[PDB]
Amino acid sequence: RDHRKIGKQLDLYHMQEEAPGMVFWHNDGWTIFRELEVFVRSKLKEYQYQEVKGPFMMDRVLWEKTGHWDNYKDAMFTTSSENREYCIKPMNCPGHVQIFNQGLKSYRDLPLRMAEFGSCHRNEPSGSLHGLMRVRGFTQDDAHIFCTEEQIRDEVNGCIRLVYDMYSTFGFEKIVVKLSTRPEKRIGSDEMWDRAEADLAVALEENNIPFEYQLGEGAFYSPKIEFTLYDCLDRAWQCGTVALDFSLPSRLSASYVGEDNERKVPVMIHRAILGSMERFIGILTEEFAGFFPTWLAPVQVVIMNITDSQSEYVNELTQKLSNAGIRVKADLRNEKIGFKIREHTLRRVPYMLVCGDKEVESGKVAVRTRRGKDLGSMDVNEVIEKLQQEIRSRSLKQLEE
Amino acid sequence: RDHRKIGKQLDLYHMQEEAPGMVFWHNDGWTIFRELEVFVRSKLKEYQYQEVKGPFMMDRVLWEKTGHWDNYKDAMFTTSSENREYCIKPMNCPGHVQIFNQGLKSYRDLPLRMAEFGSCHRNEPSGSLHGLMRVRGFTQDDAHIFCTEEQIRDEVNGCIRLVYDMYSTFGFEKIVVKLSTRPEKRIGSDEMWDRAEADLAVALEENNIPFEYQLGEGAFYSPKIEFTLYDCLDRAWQCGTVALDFSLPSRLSASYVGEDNERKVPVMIHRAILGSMERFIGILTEEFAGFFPTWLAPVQVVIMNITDSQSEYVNELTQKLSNAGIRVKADLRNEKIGFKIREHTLRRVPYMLVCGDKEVESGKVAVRTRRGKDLGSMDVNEVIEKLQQEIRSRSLKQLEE
Ligand SMILES: [Zn+2]
Ligand SMILES: [Zn+2]
Repeated sequence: RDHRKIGKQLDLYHMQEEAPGMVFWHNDGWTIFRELEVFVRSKLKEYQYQEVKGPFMMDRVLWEKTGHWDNYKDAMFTTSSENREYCIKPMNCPGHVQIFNQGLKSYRDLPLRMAEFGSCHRNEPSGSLHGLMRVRGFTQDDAHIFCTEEQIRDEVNGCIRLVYDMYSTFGFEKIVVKLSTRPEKRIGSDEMWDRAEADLAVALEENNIPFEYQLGEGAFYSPKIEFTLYDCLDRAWQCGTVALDFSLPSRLSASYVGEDNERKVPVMIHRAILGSMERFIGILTEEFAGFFPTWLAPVQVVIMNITDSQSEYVNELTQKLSNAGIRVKADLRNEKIGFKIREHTLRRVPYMLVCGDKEVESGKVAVRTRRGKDLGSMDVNEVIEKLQQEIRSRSLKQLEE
Repeated sequence: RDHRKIGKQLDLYHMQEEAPGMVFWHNDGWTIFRELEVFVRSKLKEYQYQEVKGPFMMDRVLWEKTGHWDNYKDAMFTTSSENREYCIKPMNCPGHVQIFNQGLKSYRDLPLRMAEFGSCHRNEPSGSLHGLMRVRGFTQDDAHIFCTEEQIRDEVNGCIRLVYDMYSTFGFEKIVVKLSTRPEKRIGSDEMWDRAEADLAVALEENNIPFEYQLGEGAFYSPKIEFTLYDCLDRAWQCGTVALDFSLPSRLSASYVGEDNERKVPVMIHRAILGSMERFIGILTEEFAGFFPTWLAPVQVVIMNITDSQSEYVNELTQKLSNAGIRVKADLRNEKIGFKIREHTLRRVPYMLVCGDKEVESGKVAVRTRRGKDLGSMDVNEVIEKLQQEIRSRSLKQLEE
């Protein structure tokens, strides 16, 4: 159940010494990554977010103003051009404040939710790297909510709904929640931390979530709620984070015009459900042991043929299933039919369609799954509808499974 | 008509001094970018390309084995970690070969078409940076085809088909083709250079494409066909690129087992239709002067009420259209109906739905386009149905013109 072993077997990704801690996504692995984007983008529309894209490196003067430079200078990549030093972004927080700062905003623009699939780069030690779990180049499903102080409860409640909503799609139902409090090197007065810590504590209790206090483990700018999910091996994975930041928007001079026509600093809420999506794919690879659900499968259907008589019929089927929105390959190789079926069974292709002379003259197809489950002959349109339902619903279990 | 003024007016993007030549894509601009990605991915499916992803930095040693370091080392960014120098990738070619090298390849795996929306960073002088046309961080629609010598004539013909297929969607019909020959600073044998240059000219003749040679304007490793398009102002924009490479696969130790069971070095084709997608968005911005086709419009439909009586009926339509996959926004401000239409016309929204009490009872809408035309009262399901066809077909023309 090692993702590195399964990743090599299914041709999902690879890593090499020339880029330590950075992933070479192959076609099948990228399909999973992009399909996770589609699911996340589906939730961003449902929860009414904005998707933006910031630049990959910015001037060091920005990271000095946030205080990130004074704290994580060793963990950042630096580069220079025209006697100016730039940092490859390890976080999307300052980049989102820049977008919010363009054009005067009013209180009617809030709550303004801003998400991004930002690719970040942290200079982790090479000895600390392990597969997809600990990488240098990662992509966080970051988002920052700009809202007023009266809107904190409603925004955090929406974030908590999203944390459990997205985890339930993958089957993760056991979740442990912590609450990281102020550390010994922080910014912002005590009374700001007091109100921030109490805000997250109340929202956790109003959501009927039992939580423990991780004292001193919060970020230097905000206290955070940490969600830890458990896989089928009962292993704890810390993925979700929700923070309450009253300081960084002020340090970057973010302002909005309130109802009293007074300049006010907006509240910033950092949140990430999956965390590092590279790491989340590694968790899913081990959680399902390569048996990804149909909607996440790199190759959803393979249509083979027994002889060259059914070569035309398979091509007609591959075209039709593709137009229905199904990731389908056609295997017209010159091999034994038992050799083809085994290859795709090892590739964990959820469904494999076999076309003999009987299938062509009957207008049907024989279906077997990657589990050895044999479904027999089914009408072509019947199969298409069942795959469309299993993909739209993002169901975890297959047909007859 | 300058894309920077139109970009600021439509809230598409912005740039600042802290990131020279690097774009802050706002929400509406990023919607255009992603809609381009969807269109390109639709072409990748039709033309049967793979989509992969590579790391954003790699060891300087890898960039030295290709000669990329020798040619443009002043155009690269460099960063260091644990006494190892890494270069932020300005090209996606080395990353794809590393993916190709992983795993044993035979002749049966060719042609291997591998595409990527790679984020590149070139260290351009700040005096040359202009808007979106000249940037430091750009996203190319790169693709590399690994094929045998016999497959060259078909694979290059496939690229030429793709170039004219994609440009037809945007209405560009005046394409000017050049063939960049070898430069005086180059690598590879003369005999290899003549095979590649002659093959490109033959491929253009087979498609009945008039072209001129361009001496010395080719890459150090391959000759390339350069596609230049003309906008409605008759200005030449060089976007397309198809190169025939005999040099880099040999240098990066890429090989495939042939039919003779003897290892052979594959032929590489570098393909790029749109080029820099930030630059393409800028060209489209000036070509349409902000009147993006409905399939690219950040906000396709705006629904407005004449008074507070129609507030609820407007919201039902906003939800009904949103479920139909249309980018619909509701305008419920307390402003005269003429003021709303004038504002959203300046925002170049394709369609504007006005809802009076006559519309609430009849269940219909009043359609007004950004061109000042009036389409009268139409059934809501009829408006949705025709709007969907205009998007799925990526039609340049709007309704009733
Ligand atoms: Zn953040
Ligand atoms: Zn290339």
